[PDB]
Amino acid sequence: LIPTVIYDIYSRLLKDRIIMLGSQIDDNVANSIVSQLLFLQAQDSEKDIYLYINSPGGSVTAGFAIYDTIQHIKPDVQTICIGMAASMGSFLLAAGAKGKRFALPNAEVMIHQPLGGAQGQATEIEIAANHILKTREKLNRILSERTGQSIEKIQKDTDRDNFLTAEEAKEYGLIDEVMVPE
Amino acid sequence: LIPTVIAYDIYSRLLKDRIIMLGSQIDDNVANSIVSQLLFLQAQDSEKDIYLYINSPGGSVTAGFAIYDTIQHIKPDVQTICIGMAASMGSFLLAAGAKGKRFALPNAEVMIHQPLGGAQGQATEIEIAANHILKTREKLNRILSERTGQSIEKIQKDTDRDNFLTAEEAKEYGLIDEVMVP
Amino acid sequence: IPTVIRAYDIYSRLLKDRIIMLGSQIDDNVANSIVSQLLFLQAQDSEKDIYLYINSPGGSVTAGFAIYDTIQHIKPDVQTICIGMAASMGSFLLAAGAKGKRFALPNAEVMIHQPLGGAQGQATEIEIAANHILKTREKLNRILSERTGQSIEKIQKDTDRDNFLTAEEAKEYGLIDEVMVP
Amino acid sequence: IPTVIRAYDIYSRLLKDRIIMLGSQIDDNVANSIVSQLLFLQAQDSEKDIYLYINSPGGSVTAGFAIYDTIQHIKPDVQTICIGMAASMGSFLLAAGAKGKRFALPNAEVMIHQPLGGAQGQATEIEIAANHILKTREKLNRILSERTGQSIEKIQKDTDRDNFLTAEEAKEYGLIDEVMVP
Amino acid sequence: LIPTVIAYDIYSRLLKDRIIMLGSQIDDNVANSIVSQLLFLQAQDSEKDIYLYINSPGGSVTAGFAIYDTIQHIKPDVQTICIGMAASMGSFLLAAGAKGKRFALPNAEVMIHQPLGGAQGQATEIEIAANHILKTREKLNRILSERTGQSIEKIQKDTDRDNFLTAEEAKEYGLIDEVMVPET
Amino acid sequence: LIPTVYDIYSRLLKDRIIMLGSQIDDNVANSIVSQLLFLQAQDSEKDIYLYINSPGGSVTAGFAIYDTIQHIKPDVQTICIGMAASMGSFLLAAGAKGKRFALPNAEVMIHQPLGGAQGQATEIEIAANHILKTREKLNRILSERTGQSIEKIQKDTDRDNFLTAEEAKEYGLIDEVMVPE
Amino acid sequence: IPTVIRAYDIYSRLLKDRIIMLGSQIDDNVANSIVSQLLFLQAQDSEKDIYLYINSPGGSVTAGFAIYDTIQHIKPDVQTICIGMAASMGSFLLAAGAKGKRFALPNAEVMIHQPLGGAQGQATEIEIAANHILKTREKLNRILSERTGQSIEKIQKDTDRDNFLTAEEAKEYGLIDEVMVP
Amino acid sequence: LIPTVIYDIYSRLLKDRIIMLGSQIDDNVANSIVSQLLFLQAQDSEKDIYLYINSPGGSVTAGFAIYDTIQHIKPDVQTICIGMAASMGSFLLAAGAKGKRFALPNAEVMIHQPLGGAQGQATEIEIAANHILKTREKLNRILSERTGQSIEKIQKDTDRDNFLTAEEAKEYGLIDEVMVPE
Amino acid sequence: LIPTVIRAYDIYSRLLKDRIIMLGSQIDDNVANSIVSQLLFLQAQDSEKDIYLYINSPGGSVTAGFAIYDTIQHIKPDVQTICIGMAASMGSFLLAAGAKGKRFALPNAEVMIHQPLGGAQGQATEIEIAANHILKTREKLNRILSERTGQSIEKIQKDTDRDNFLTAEEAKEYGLIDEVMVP
Amino acid sequence: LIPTVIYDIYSRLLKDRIIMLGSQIDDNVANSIVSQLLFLQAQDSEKDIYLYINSPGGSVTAGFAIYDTIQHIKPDVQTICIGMAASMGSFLLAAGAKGKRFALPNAEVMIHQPLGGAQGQATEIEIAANHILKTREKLNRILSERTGQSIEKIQKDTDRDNFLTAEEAKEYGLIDEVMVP
Amino acid sequence: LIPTVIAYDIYSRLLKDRIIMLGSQIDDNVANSIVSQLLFLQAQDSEKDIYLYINSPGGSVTAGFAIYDTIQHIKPDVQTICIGMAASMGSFLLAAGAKGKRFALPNAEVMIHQPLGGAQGQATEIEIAANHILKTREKLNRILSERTGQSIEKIQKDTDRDNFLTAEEAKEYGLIDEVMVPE
Amino acid sequence: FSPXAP
Amino acid sequence: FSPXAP
Amino acid sequence: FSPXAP
Amino acid sequence: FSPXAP
Amino acid sequence: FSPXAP
Amino acid sequence: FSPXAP
Amino acid sequence: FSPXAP
Repeated sequence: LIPTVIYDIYSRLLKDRIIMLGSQIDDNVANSIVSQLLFLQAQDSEKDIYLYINSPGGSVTAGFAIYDTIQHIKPDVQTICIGMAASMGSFLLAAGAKGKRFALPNAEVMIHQPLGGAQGQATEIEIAANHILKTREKLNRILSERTGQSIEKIQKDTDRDNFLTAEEAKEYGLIDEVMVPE
Repeated sequence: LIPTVIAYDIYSRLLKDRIIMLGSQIDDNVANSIVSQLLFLQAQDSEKDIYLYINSPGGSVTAGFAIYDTIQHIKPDVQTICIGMAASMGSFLLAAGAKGKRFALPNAEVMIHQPLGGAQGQATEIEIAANHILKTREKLNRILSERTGQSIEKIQKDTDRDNFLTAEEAKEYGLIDEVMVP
Repeated sequence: IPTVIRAYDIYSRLLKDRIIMLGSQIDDNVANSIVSQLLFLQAQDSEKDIYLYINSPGGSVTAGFAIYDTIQHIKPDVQTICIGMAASMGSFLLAAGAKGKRFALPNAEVMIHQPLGGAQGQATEIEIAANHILKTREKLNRILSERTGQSIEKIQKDTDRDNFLTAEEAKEYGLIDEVMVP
Repeated sequence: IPTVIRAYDIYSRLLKDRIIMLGSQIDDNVANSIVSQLLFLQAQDSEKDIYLYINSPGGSVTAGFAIYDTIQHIKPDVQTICIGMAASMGSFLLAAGAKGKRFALPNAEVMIHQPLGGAQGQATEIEIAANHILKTREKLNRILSERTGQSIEKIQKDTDRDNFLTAEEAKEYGLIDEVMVP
Repeated sequence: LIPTVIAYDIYSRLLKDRIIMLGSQIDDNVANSIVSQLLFLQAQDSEKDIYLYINSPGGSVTAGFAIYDTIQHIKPDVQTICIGMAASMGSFLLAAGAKGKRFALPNAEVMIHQPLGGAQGQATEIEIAANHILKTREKLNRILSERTGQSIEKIQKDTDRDNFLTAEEAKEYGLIDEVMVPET
Repeated sequence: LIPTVYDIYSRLLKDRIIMLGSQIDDNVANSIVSQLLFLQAQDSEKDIYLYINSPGGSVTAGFAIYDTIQHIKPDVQTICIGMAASMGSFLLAAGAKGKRFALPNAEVMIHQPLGGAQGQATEIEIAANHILKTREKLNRILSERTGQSIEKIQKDTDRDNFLTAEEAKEYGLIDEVMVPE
Repeated sequence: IPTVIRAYDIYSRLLKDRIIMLGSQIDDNVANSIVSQLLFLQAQDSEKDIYLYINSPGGSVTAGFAIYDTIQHIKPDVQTICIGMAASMGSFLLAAGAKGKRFALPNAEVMIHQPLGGAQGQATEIEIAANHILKTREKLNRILSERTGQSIEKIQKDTDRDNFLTAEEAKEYGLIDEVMVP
Repeated sequence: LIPTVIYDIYSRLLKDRIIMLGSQIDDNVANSIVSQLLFLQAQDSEKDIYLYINSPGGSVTAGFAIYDTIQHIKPDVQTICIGMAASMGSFLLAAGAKGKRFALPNAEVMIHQPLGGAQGQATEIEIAANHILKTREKLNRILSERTGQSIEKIQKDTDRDNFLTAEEAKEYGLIDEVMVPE
Repeated sequence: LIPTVIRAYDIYSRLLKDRIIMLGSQIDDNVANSIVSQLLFLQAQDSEKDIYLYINSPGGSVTAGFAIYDTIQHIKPDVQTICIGMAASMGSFLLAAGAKGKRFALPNAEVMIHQPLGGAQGQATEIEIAANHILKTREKLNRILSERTGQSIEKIQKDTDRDNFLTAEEAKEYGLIDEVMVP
Repeated sequence: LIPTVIYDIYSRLLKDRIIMLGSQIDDNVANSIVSQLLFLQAQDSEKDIYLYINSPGGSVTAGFAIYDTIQHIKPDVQTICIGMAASMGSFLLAAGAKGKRFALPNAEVMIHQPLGGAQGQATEIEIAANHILKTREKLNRILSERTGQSIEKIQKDTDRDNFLTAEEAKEYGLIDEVMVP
Repeated sequence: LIPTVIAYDIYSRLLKDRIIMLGSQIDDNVANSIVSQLLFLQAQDSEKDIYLYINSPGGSVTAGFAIYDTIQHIKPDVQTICIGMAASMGSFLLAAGAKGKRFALPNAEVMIHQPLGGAQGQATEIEIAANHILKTREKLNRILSERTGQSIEKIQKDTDRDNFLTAEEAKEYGLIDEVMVPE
Repeated sequence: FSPXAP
Repeated sequence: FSPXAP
Repeated sequence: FSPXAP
Repeated sequence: FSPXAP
Repeated sequence: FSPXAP
Repeated sequence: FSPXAP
Repeated sequence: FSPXAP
């Protein structure tokens, strides 16, 4: 059971402008997150939003629904990685307001190339291949803009699963600070 | 869990501001819900714009046409905004928004292609099914020609196989009016 | 299913304005709900029109007849509006609306055909099942003749195989009275 | 299941007007609900009629007898109305309504047949099971004889195989008193 | 859906008038609910009758005994009414009602038989399981003898195989006191 | 294993004995038909012996065997051991008149044909008409082979009807109960 | 399969006397065997008749045409004898025997009908499949017209649905030349 | 693998008039055993046959095919139970020539009533019950004749599974001697 | 059962004695291995006499197909191809691969040509490699089919974009076979 | 049902700053626990929180979401093992405020090395192996800091499943006290 | 069915002329058969060439090494001929033929890549499995370096992902000596 | 369904 | 859908 | 099975 | 099946 | 998403 | 298939 | 997680 406070705990956090991305990214999750971001902007267009990320990633298009909504709205969206931000999860971590992207000290960040599939006629396979290669170019370009790393370096570093510590994620430019405890 | 705001679930809270979220495959259930929302919103206020947010891989053509025909029937303008992806019948509905008020976010994907189906049985039965899906395709292409300004011949060629467009390309094609920039 | 605010799910909110949504396969559960809605609406007001929106591939003939007989029994006129598709028992119910008040939206599809079924066991059991479904077909055809003005002989020929009609063709056939233009 | 507005699901709203809906297969759960509803309605008012609407393919004979015996036990008259189909134990319950107050809608189907079962194991066990279902059939036939005015011998012959009746034939047979005409 | 009356679900509304519905197979969940209802009703009023309606094919013997022992323990009389069917442990509970206050409706079926079970493994394990179910049967038969007035020997013979009784036969047997006839 | 002496069935076929010891399907019919044709070619005058222990099966497969029996010159004796049910009992009755036998504890069962139909009303109608015609054909031939009326065969096959060997003889399905020396 | 004694399985022993047994569904394996047998028999003796016994529910049309074309190609006459049933492509092969030498046993069944198939995918793919099976049907009907003496129009009508013929009816139709009487 | 001698081992035993029944009794096994018995009689109508039985039983009708063949042929058939003869297996053991029915000392014999099943209409269950009860009467009568026990005693002793030692089987009259080792 | 003829031969082995090979199934590695072995055996027996390859096949593995193709072109004897029933996909490619002047179809035989089929799942880079591979395979098939038919590469590309069903007569007009074998 | 008090029972405990970790550790559970910890700190940054642990462990990254949140917030988090704390469960038990880590007397604590898996190319297996070995080094280092045991001893003692009594867990430095009745 | 020639199955008839057909996945059964065939042929004649035809997607590395080591051990030269496809361990065996006597037919495909495997359990178990497959890859690369003349560093780079070669490219790489062209 | 049921 | 339904 | 079959 | 086939 | 949708 | 194949 | 988020 999800506990109640007197709100379910997540709804209580949303009241303080905290959004929890604590699962695989699919269309349902993206629709909820997008709706939450729009709601929070409508309530107050100036106050920061906080996006907590513990996610192994998921759908790239679902991820881009969230990404584009973050960049569109007026409030700054802070990102905090707890546990793990992998694949599209690490992309969203990097998408937070500059200066306000964080990871907790033992959090894991993983970057890699997009995954997919293609079945059928040669021509169909060609179309699918061209599509996923364009998708990868788009991700790499944006990640270049967000991190300061070259497109060529992003390409090389995502060829296989690449696991980073919080400190390495900071050095890479995916986050701004490791959030150390008082 | 879908969060609650104060008591509305987040989607119901958006519906209060005339926002409908189409964030899944299009089937009869989804179309029935969307149609009902459109009719409700028109009854509440026959003059104010409705906003249809689209993140959808498409689905049933007849379910899609239930939504399409309801959009064209009602008095209010329906704005369409593609977030993430609008594919197949999803891209058809994106193009169906009020002229001047069809948008895509910058990293959103739009995909157009011909309808898919199936036929089993006697030769005569296969003939009937083939004639039906070919008529369905002619109908889709005709409307898409009207909504985009492209010729029927060009729509036919461009939907022969899966055709992926960027937001900017979708604008150039006439599927949307503007890329919604931050 | 969204909520509107009294707190109503969207379908219940439409039912308050005498709108019934048939947006699925017709089975006993669906028929029981629709029948209950029709009886409730008649009890609330025996004179005001009811609106039955149909997007349905059909289903159980007996479930369909529960709805049909309830429509004919109650005092209020029941308008029928086809959105998307009315096939098989769905098209039968479309044709069952009050004369002058049967509509289809312009891109809606109507399909008519003979009833489907099945039988396994002894020759005598197969005979009983065959006689039953042939009587069922005669009953459907007779009523459809009365509702459309077409002869029984023509209905028999035109339902021998799947017969897909446009809204305009359904009007010419006598299944509906008007194409609802925007 | 829609809500009407006190906030009632549609079936609960009908129960307020002493209407019980038997719209499914008859099993122990359904019987327990119907029995409870009958007892509740009698306690509320021991003199006013109850209305049992039947659209059912039948089911458990013992569950059916729970309902049957409760109908005969309580003081109020229970009217029966067949919509769609009353088959097997469903048609038995239709016939169990207060004399003069058993109805079918004009296109409703009524079906009568012998009970179905099974038995596996030793010869002696099969004998016990056979004797049990033959006694069950005698009990059903006797009561149906009393309720219809048909002889036991005629019921036996007419239920040997599936026997489908029109509403008008069900009236002629004595299963109902009237066809409810529009 | 279970209908609502006004806000009670229909079963909760019946429980307010001290009616408990046993309308399913008897398992631990069902027994826990019935036992809880019996305890609640006794706490509300230790003197007024409780009514247990039974339509059940039976089930777990131990779950059945949880209900049985609770019925005998509490101060209020528990009337039993069989509607539809009381089989196996269901018929045992029917017979367990307060003497003079066990009923069946006229077309209700009652079935009695020996307990069922299963055992797999070593000879010694099968022996233990066999001894256990034979002791369980002796316990059921003894209590049924006390509740019906029939001898243990007769109960043993009459439950060797499935034995289906009419309401009237159940009364003659001593499983119930009366067939509840309609006024009409 | 099937023992060797020839496999045992092939050894029996050398003495003009055919064993129908299974469900009747197209494969079994093809084998039996081939055996009958082979035996006729070897000797057009000597009797053939068809032993039947079968729960029946395909009616069309059964008719392949039936028509082959009636076509060839040699008499085909039928002997029911164990059980001849459905199309199996039809084939038992199809043996040369005077030369249809059952062993004393053998069971014979007669019933109406079984089948299926799925689809449009019109398709179900066609399937129903077909199986009813098939039943008329079976009943007619069984009338000719037994001496019973078509009306009686119809009534007696409405449900599964189990006969003793002696009852099968009285019915006209066999000529003699084969008693032991 | 019994053995006869050189040791032959019974089918091989029949093949020695130029008898081929088609006693199953027609698939590629069966057709390859039958074709091989026909070629072997022609090579053995180019003048003596071959006998093709048919008890078959039909099967693959292309496999069937492998057999058909081989029959017409080789020098020896191929007699066809229907035992049990010749349905679909089975009845086509029965009709393909040498004129004057097509037989059925008296209780054999012959069934004719239109070809069956399937198609899944894009509209264009369904169109191609439909055109293919319609051409296949025209080809079958034309040849059946030539082999029976019936008009193409009559063959089309008579194969629209499953059409069961007695041996005598098959002779009257022109599918066989004689009923083989004992 | 079954070993070979210079015959497979079973064929070598058949040469000395030994038949092995070492499995469940079904139609295949019965057909083989019957064929072996007929072959052995044809080879020599006077010399004893030996039927070794290790079988849990099986089909009653298959069992009667064997039984009736044993009684029909001229040679005496000795029966020897090794391991187990249960159900129809013990029936066949008892069917051997009087004075020539044996069990090895540790062999088990089990007798019980026949098993079966029935599903469907009351009338169908009745027919199945009557059939298996008649089958049991037939088995009991013959077992009475073969053992010297009364029908009433056989009925009581087969009501449930009844396991006998070799010595008990002899006392019962199922066998004539326990075959003790030299 | 496959029948026996009487030396005791199964029917296919009896045909192989007269230099006939039956390709009557889907093309996989096992089938290719058998056909290749048969072709090599027949060449060794007689390097000058024609071989006859009967084709009734829906196609299958392209690489298995090329094992057969390259063996046909390598050996000295002419390999006649005869389509009975159907030659589809790699089956129609092998039909076209027979000795020029000695490619046949029976009159009701079906020939189908289309582009190669396949699949890839995993990383973008893996999908790219698979796509490049199947597109190269298609170029190779099209080039050879151009050489064998006389049709341009551009026309082959267009005509194989989707399933393209040909009659025997159409296959002859296309250049996939030389003659329709008429009775 | 989860019973109600007049709150569901867990929500009623959360009102008194008690969090129940009574299941496998996955992302959902971690998200809930993290949210509860943040809520409780916001309500009162000074009062102790109590984390009750009965868990066979689960995801290491989910576990670290909880761990890092515990160390980040201002309030002390007491840990109490009831029943069992295994694997990442025992790691969280050890992560409680020093002096305020408890186990009930019959509670079981189990420590072992992390589990995982890898399929594909040699290079992919290498990457997966390096990742899980780094994860183990990280766990061992922190457990060394929290217990006072050397890294070398932790490595040896977690090579296989190592079951501890409450008293042994105290001696090891995983908890501070056995909670006696 | 595998045809018979007259009494030999076709593969046995080829084995009489010292031809071994590797036309499937490489597993322990296939390796045991091929090894046995090689030993038999050496015993019959220690001087005459053996011919190994390869159409294989690869398989077990250890099964592959059973074949490889047997080839190198025996006295006769083993010629290798790729028909259709030689992938993974299949391409390794192609390269293992006697120098100067490794062939591919013109449309044959050769594919090289790194070994595949799996590991589940404790960190230490995964470490052992990883070390094992990395050692296996070093061993394969070293031998392939010796057989092709390419450096170990180049083999490592070129096998990182699936790498498909034409027959001509396989020759340029040093996996084969000649493309066997048709007369 | 009134009149008369209700 | 008004007018006219509602 | 003779007399008489064979 | 002769006469006439064979 | 405003302005302008709302 | 001869002539001419064989 | 405040300061500074919230």
